[PDB]
Amino acid sequence: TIHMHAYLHKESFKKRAPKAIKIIRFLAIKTMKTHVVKFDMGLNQFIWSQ
RNA sequence: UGAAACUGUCCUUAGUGCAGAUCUUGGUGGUAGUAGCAAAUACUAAGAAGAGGAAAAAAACAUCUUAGAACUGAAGAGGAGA
Repeated sequence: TIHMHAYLHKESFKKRAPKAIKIIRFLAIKTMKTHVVKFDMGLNQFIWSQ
């Protein structure tokens, strides 16, 4: 579970959802050690729901 | 180095000697990898094509399809004419 409010606190509004995708990609890199990270379609849609 | 013309002496002739003219024409520096590439709300994900996203995150990736999110808001960023 990613406490995204810690990363997107006081962030520019037009760069919240795009920066959410960047943060997740960094956590997958620091964990699975793989640079090739592919997002599911559902995960992208949830991030942009709001 | 260069590959087909040239030189010395005496007279004669002159469009005859350049550092300057904000000189003319052309070429080139420091400035300097500097000032900048900041109006028009905004893009993200998967796939295809392509030499062209690689990687010790090189954090960004043009085009097309689908999905999400959006803008012009109908005296329009629509459809048509002089």
